[PDB]
Amino acid sequence: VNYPKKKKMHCPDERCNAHKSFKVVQYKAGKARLYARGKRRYDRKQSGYGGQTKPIFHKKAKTTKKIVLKLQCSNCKSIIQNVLKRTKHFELNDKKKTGNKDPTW
Amino acid sequence: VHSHGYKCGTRHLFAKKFRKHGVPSVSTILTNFKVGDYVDVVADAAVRAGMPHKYYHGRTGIVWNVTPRGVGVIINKPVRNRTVRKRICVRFEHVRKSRCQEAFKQKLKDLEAFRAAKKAGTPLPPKKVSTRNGGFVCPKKVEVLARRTADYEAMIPY
RNA sequence: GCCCGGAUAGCUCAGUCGGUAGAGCAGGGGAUUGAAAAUCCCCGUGUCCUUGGUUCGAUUCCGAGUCCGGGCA
RNA sequence: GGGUACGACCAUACUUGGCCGAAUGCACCAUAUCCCGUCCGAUUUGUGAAGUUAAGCGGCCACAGGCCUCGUUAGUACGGCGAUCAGUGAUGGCGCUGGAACCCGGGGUGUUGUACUCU
RNA sequence: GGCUGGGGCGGCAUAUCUGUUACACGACAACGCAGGUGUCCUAAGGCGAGCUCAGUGGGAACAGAAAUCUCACGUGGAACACAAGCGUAAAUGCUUGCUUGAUUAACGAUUUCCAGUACGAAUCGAGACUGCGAAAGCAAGGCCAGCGAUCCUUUGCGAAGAACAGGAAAUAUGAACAAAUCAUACCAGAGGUGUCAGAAUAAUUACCACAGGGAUAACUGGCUUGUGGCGGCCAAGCGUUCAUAGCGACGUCGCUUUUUGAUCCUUCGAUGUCGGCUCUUCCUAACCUAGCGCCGCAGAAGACGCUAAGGGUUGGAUUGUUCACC
RNA sequence: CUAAGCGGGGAAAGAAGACCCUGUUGAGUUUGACUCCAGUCUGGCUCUGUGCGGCGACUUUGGAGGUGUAGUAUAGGUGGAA
RNA sequence: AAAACAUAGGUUUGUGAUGCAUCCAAGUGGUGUAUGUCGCAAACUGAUUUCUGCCCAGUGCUCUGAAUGUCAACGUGAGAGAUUCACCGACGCGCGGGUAAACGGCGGGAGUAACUAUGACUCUCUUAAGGUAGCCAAAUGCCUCGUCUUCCAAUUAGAGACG
RNA sequence: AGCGAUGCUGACGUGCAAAUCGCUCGUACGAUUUGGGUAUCGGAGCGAAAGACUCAUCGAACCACCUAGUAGCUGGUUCACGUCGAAGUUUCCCUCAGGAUAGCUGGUGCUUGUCUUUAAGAAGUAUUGUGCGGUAAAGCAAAUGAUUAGAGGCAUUGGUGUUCUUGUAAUAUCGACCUAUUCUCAAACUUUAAAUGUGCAAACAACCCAGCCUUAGUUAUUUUAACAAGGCUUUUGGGUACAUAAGAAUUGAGGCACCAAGUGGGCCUUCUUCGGUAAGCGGAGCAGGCGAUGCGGAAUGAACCGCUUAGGGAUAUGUGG
RNA sequence: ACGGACCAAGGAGUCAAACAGACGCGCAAGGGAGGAGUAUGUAUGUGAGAACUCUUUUCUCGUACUGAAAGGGAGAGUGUGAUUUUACACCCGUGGCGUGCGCAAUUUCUCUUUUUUGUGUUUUUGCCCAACGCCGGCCGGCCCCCCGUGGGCUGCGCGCG
RNA sequence: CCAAGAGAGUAGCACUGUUUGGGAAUGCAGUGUCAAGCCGGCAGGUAUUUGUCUGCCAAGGUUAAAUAUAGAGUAGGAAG
Repeated sequence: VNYPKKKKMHCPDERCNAHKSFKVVQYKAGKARLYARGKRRYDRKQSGYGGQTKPIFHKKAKTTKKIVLKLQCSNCKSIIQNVLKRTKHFELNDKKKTGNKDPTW
Repeated sequence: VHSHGYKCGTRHLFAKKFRKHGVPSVSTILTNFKVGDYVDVVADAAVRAGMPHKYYHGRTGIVWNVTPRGVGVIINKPVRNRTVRKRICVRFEHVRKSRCQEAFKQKLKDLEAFRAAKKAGTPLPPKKVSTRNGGFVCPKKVEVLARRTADYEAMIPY
């Protein structure tokens, strides 16, 4: 696709409820942690003398992953996520479509 | 076994038919409601919202609700050994008042009005006849029947 | 998932103890060679991928989504 | 009754061609300073006066067209009913119940509210 | 894995969407018919205004059929991101104009599929906050497919204030208490399942194991009779003459079951696989024999048919054979 | 009613079909299965002295220790500084 | 009970003792080996005879090869602290090289005579290499009773050719 | 001699025999027989290797043990009478010979109660009244989609030709094209459009009349607004009842519930209908059966006919003679 | 299709937790001890797991729930005033149903009885429904934000032990 | 006139494993590593530092009785 980058949208925040300007951005993941509780546990099972003890998952069945936008309304100390359709293509860069009345050929 | 949209289509039903195309009338909109109305359900098409699934056109239910654009109808839907009441969220455009009931009541009051009049209002006032009967007859010219083939050369297939 | 060559000209590669843009070389003419063979001189040409950065000046000098090629998980 | 206008209904209101039109009015029609708006005053904006009913408009007309509408078709067709019965097989078959489309005929050809006007 | 007219294979009928099957409600199977889905799209979203197609004609340098230009028609026959289907025309289309509602929610209420679970997907309000517009109004990303549990991770969730004694009466814990990390929370998201309610999984066995199943293949037998195998009918032609001596095309019905297929009834706690030898008997669609009819039978010879199954009906060679074949 | 026969049948017996299929039933065997493991290797550390001798690590005087163009001029340059 | 194996005969590796090979719960354990390349170990091939082609791309193996990709612990220095990171960093692997009596492999494409068929002849793509020597309807050929010659009255037989 | 086992598919094949026997045969100076002594053993050995053989044990030896190991499966599965009485179906499943679930079932209930039914509530049904489709049918001259011939034009050389060069000629010319005509047709065509079905409605918890109550219902103005909306309303507050004059029947109760089983392979049929030639074939739709019942009928039959069943008796019928 | 030559004697649905219903059974907001322990003769014995018990302490489960929590928490009685922080009063929350109870007409009966009729009325603990209300809960509403008249979503809660 | 005489390669820590309901560790075992100004040491069930506060004082050393007997126990009763 392509979508914006900055965006005048609603922030309900306590530095107001209003439609405000936001910078828009697109997520990436804050993925996992050593010492994390899960991990501590995962690790606990993992210990010792066994073989391997889990599902490893191998189906893949599409390719899409819900894009999330991270929107920061300025004033607001507020960041928000906002989710998109499954896509194979994406883009935020605030550029715009143009209407095709001139084909070079 | 078959494919299933909740708006899965048909051949010749939903399609908006014989010169019957296009938006609902303003008369449609001028209508007015109250609740508890027994109104029947139909599908425009128009907007593909507030639009029931298949069950429902040709069925009469009762409104329980009036919302901005729309009305709530509870309908009894027959499942297994029962009919369950289903309350459906239509915008107003897809439903209408019958006559189903209208008559019954209409008559009932009208009649009462008369029954009451007849005692206990002023007047008194013939209506109808009984059912069906016998009779004297002075007819004046019986016929019979002679069918097919005479002058069949005038007619029949080739 | 880290390790990284390659993102520049056809293909492939730089910038005083703060100046800025490369050859090769396909290429395209010449010239050389009676014409050839053998050979020489000259063409052309990059966002220095993709975007950010210190500063009167900054592809010099710099940051990074990326792209991509390969190693162990 | 027409007009006007707002209609509501949304084809007896419709395509097509004639003929004709008092009034009120509609209309066409001029204009473009203003405002307005357009390559363009064609539209639209703005002004609206001269014209002109030619068109529109209206109404009618019409072996017009269309529709409308009824009849006609046809209890056929076609369904429903059967233990039954004939049938190479479909069928066909009875009596019990229902019930056509086309066709042709016939006729029909907008309805009518609200506010305004116009003797 | 499953699937499955056996298994295998292939195919995917496994989550699915469409249209059709399917009896004018509703619901309905097949590895039926005909199609689709894993994305796409910051507008292809959203709103206004404007604008109107598919298509046809007539003209207009170049330019001719096909350029544009232009009149002029023209119920969409188009066109509408897409499969398919729906719809639909001063719009839903289409073009422009503007935008961010594809937004945010106590988010209840609601529907569909339906277990009256679920998700998924939809529907209806209310609150926001925007947008758009003259205004009503619309606007929660065309409508319908295009999508994902538990489990886990992760991303996002008050600062700011007012404390006496909670000062909205001030987001939770980390259990002897502090202060600080760190870690846990509550909550809503994302992260993936297509065998699509959602196990981390290669072979091989004719060395084989086991339990069953005739719920299932592999013989007979059983239906059928496509397929084969046999006869008509018909009769265009043929056949020097010549429809029919004898034929028999084109057709077109028969008929059979020593074919072959199909079907899985039965049979798996058992009905001893080939062939052949032997040996009987039987059947007739009679090859030979008895005797009739025809002849495109002069004789000759054959041919055709009837009536006839009482009677007869071979040795080798080669080849497991069968069949084949000298 | 039988003797001696007799081997058609009694789908004889004969042996809970070994084929065949199925079974969230098995194995023998196979392999780049999944998933370990014996094993093999490598490193790391260690036992570990004794020397004499190199490189490292120390910060100690700050020395060898810094010129583009145009300022005939010293160019990371900072600053109490007239 | 053989066409099987053994078998002499053929061929290569691995390997010289603080070793190789190899057994083992472990030990100053075992065996080859009370022994030393005319040695041992290890596999393959299967008298004599005669020959043994091409391919190392693949896949192994091998390499003393390269050297700075990678590759664990391991260290090493870095923040209240945890805690973090960075650099360090091994064989191996990347990598580079060798190798076929290792595993195995060893092509496809056209045209071409004026008599003739025929296509030596000559062009093509392409592989690691494109199957050489040989040898066949052969226990090997699917077509297939392939063909012919030959033998039998007659031969899906045989044999000889053909291959 | 011996040691072995080739052929007779010899003998036997409930044998003298858990591998015997006859003949037959391999070899029989060597990698030659054998005795005793000694050694290797189970996921081990051994093995001139057959996965042989390893004490009638062997592609994992035998003992005892864990163990009664595990079973979506085979089999079995031990008195009477009465009363009631199925399913082959629902969804999900690494799910198809199985569950769960639902449904069907039994049992256990619980509040009332119909003879006043014109005011019980119910009814697999009619009636009205009241809703409603695109099968069958129709149809193609309507569209959509299909298809056959002429007739009547236009022509902008379709082709032909003569007169004409030859003609963007004429004239013939036959075609194209036009047009009205015209045949024959559709599962995913279709106006119209059935029958057969399918929703609803048919009462008192009603009707009216008052006049009330109340409302941060209706960008508000109540107000002697309107409407809305609901709430009321002693003796209805107050009034008001099922005739038609004309159009049901029923209703051997209704309401209502608790909870557990047994079932998930079906099969047969009228009817509709799919696949394929077909098939006692396959595969669906409806109803009914069978299954899970016998009796009576069809010389014979799961499902056809008739009909179902206490035990009898007496009578008459059923189908059928 | 399988199994089934014969006859005796064998030979297969058990014990058992929490738990759901059903039923009897106890008592009832308590109930069930419960572990134990004591305890005195019948006289073997005895100062009775089992006899009799018998029981102070109670124990244990039960007689409000809600929240992860931190944590709170029910006549938000009713009613009442109520500008209901409160403050008062103190023998049914709101409606729909209700075996019932009442009234009248209705038959006879002296009267009674009183058949029969006609109605009334009454707590939603008689059942259920239907709506507040109520606890914890959550959004904190209304509003531009926040607070108060007052909200307004929600739950194994509460509504006359 | 004061003293004031309490357990080490153990404790601990890493690491590994094993083991535990015990959770960022219930133990143990191996291996390595490896403690006490004594304002100490140990414990105080979310890692840490950090600080208090709370409970003990390990790492040598002995100890009826009330319990068992569980399948194969032996002397002598009581039984169902």
